Amino acid sequence: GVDVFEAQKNLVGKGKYLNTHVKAEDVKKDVNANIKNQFDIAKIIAELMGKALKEFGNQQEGQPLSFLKVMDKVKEDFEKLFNLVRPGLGKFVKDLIQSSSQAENKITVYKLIFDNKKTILNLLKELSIPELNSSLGLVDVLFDGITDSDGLYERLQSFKDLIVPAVKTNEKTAALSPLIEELLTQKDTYVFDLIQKHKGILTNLLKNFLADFQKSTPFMADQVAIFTELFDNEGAFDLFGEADFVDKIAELFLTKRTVKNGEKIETKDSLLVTSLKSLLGEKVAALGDLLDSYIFKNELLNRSVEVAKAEAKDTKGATDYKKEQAKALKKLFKHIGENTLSKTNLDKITLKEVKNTENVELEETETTLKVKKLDVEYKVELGNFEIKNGLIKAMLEFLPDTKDLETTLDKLLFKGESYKAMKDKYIKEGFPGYGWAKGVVPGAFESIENTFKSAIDKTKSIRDLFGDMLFGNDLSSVKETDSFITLGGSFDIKYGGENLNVLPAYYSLINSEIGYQIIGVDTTIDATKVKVELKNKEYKGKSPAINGQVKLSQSFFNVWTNMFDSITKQIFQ
Amino acid sequence: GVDVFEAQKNLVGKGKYLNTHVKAEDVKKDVNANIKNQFDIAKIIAELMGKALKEFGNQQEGQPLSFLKVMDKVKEDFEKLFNLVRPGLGKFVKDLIQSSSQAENKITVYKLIFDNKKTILNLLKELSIPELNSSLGLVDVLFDGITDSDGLYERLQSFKDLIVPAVKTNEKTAALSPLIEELLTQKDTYVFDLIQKHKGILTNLLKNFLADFQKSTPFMADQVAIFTELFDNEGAFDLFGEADFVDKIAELFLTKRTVKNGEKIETKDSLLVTSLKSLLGEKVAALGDLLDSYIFKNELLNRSVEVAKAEAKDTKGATDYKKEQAKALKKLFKHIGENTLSKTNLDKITLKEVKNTENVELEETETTLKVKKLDVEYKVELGNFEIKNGLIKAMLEFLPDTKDLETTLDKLLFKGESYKAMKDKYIKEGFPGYGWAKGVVPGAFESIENTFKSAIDKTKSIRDLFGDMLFGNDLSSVKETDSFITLGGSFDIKYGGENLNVLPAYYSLINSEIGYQIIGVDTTIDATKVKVELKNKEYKGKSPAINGQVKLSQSFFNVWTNMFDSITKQIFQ
Repeated sequence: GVDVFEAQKNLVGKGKYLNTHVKAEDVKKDVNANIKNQFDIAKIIAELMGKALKEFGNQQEGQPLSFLKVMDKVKEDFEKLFNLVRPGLGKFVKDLIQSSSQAENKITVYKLIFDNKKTILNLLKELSIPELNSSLGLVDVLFDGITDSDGLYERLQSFKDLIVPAVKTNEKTAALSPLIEELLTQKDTYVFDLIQKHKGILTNLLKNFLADFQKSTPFMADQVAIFTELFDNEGAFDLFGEADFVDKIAELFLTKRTVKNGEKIETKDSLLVTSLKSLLGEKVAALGDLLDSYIFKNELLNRSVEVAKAEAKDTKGATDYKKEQAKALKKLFKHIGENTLSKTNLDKITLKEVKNTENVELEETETTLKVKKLDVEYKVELGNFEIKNGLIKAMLEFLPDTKDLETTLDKLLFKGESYKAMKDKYIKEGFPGYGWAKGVVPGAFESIENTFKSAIDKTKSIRDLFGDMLFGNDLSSVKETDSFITLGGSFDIKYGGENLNVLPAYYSLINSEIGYQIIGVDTTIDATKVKVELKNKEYKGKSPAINGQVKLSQSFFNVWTNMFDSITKQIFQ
Repeated sequence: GVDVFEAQKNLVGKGKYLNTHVKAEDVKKDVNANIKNQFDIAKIIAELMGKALKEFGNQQEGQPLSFLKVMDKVKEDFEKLFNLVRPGLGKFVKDLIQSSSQAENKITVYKLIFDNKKTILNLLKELSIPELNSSLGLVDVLFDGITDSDGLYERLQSFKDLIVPAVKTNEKTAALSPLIEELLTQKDTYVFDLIQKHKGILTNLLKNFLADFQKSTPFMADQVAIFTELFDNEGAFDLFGEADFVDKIAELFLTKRTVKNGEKIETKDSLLVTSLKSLLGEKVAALGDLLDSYIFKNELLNRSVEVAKAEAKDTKGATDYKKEQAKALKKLFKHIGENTLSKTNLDKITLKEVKNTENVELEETETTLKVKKLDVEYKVELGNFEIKNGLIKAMLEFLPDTKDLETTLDKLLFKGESYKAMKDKYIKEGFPGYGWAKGVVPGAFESIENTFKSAIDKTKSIRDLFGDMLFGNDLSSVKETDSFITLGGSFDIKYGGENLNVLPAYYSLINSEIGYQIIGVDTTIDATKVKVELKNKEYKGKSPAINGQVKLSQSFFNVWTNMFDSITKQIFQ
């Protein structure tokens, strides 16, 4: 055949395939449907985590709820999602997430495969590896003369005597040999049961794929790093089985790791802490110690495995941080599910067409196909997307509630590396103009510290300080139903261009299904005309943590408000 | 004759004049008497200001007491002083200070001159000007055949017909012509009456002499500068007449000057302020503003002439600062007279001989005369020279008692030239490590100033602050009878040398009286073994001016104590 560019010699032209098979009305409708489907899949994704998250959060303590038992409660949504990402991929995913022991209605792997065979063929042809096509040449021969999944199972059992030696002899699939084994051994195979049962091999391939992606995608290196750290444990595949997702995600992502056997590497911390260390590498330094005392040393984010049964050995209520952290995660899931990403809250985000009338004329001249003038604009109206108090109040509750705020703030402000140097320099000499007054100095940098220390309320923790910084008013006096951040207005999408080339777009492997791509589309996301307003822009607190004549919680809140306005002016629109 | 060095050819030698007229016992006794007489004249000077100062201070308000009416009350002391500075100069000064209208027993100029004619001859021969000897050639002829002052007056009247044309024709004495005029016109001439009556001419010669001394003595330029500024006014000679010294010294030394007539130069300030400006030129800069608000702008040191009758025009009690300042000066004189430089307090300073036994052998060999081995040592035992509270408490009372201490200290500390620059720099950017927290800065350098300002007691003035800095305890609770500084121990004087040349020493002019001088005497003043102790080395105050958690009056007091110890370790012994 013709690889990628000898194809674009007999496929486009004056009256050749692409030009005569792509119409101006077709181009216009597909361009509009591109934005429409992107918005629709974004909305379905947002509601999906917000329909499953509500079930996660509302689950009672001590009652396990797996990652897949909740998948059924949103199964249709997945279908919708995946019937909008790719036409025809609606039954496959809805069947896939029902192919597990935790699903309400089990369906076998053979039922999963025979029904949506064409969709599986497209997905396999979309894989980046060429060699898979060698295994794809017998799929049509495999599915010939088959009317039900039972016949497919029988024919695969007949062909096993040739399939399994080829799999074993291939070094790439040599480790895979057990998998396909029971794919021909039991008629009641389930994809997710296999995934949770073949933990080691699947983790090995996942680690290799993630390492390859890291070597290929340095820009998202943090996400691949956290994924690899997650999948370094075989038990990380217990999510796709009979487990508790609201607990497994806590013991995988918010729990210290000891994945080694030499002497001890238990100091590996948690996944979230390592991700914060990577993402806050050197952006902030002085407050990093704060992160060391409140973010890197909290049992709700760093559960400190094997240390709970070290000094107590009696299981106190506070000692067991595996359920308090699970409760905090469940509360966060509750709020993100039914208060932020709910159907009602997501309903006030409307993608309205603006012009959608101009005809996208196509000009053909020899081996070319260009769009005369593409100009479509869609207004995404954010309505009033009330991010209520609780999306960030739950994250505040993740922070420890230890009342020891004086010592931590003293260490952060005064017992630092820069303030101490200035202290010493002013003690030995200094105070310009005065000079001879050196005994005054250890009476000057002592009340300067003393008033700051005495301002800090003895009964307020870092939760209260962060509530003053963000909410303004005190946490106990801040209503969870109020909106912390409200998104209003609308932002424009301005797909545009002149003389834009239209060229054939193929799948990853050899396939008879082809699309077309318009290259060089100026996709201007004019994010202006949106207002990300802090509803609590004034300090309403009555018992500030650092109140007094040296009120810093109010100053910190004003700093937060100003920095939020700056972020919404530069990072946003 | 032989000028200075051809004289030291026939005056010293083997058996020549100086060698055969100066004995080893004579050298020893004169060397011992040098230290003894220096100590004695120092003690008599100290008691003199301390016997006259007591009379100055104890004088009631509104009763004038001239500089010379008190001179009589100590007249004998002057004689003692001046009979120890130079033998025979005992009757002359005691007669001189009685030759005024303010003296209790008036004596004429002729009585002053004929009696101690020889002493006047020595003093005139001690004047630096050579030409005076031309007028000294007729003194012996003038005093021939005279038995009383009446005969001297008659002979000067006879010789006036030749004396006064010579005085008039001489340009140097041309301005002097009126003076000698009444020196032959009235038989009841008084030296100090003439001095106070011939103000202009005497001020002119004094100004010329002081300018010459300034051109000759740059090291004591400040003293000559204040003297010239003092004598720039003719009325400055009103001290030697019918006036009030405790008031005249206040209106000459602690009063603004307006000595000009062009438009106005009243901003010339006082003599003490100008002397402080010269002596505190650039040693202290930041606290100079303090001196601007409390030392340069106080009516007790800068009386602000012609401004009292400018805005009030009703003579309020506080407005008339000419008697409040006079009262403060009288209180200081009272304390220095009968508490610090009293006879009882000065009695505990003993000059004791240590060895005073070694013979000062003299070796003569050709034109030389050397001391074989001079070694005398005298111990000055300071006893307990209690400088009581009041030598410095009165000077504290000279400072204004305005309760406005907050504004002045705020200007000195915060509203300065260096703190404001740091303020601006930290406001625009800064706070290293933080960076993004710029709104916190106008909440940081606001309590830093606020606590310092709030510490300052509203009812305490600079007098109280200086009392805390120096005395420790509050001024109202500090007893004036207690000793601020006590001098104890003793210091040694170690006149020494080997092979020290002894050569003739002559007067300023041609004279028949000659002394001898030993050159190169190592006069080691070993000031060690003395203890200048602050009796109040601990803060006993109960109402400090800057009390609180930012106690600065206590810190200032500790700084003062440490700096006093440093001064007594380096400036002292």
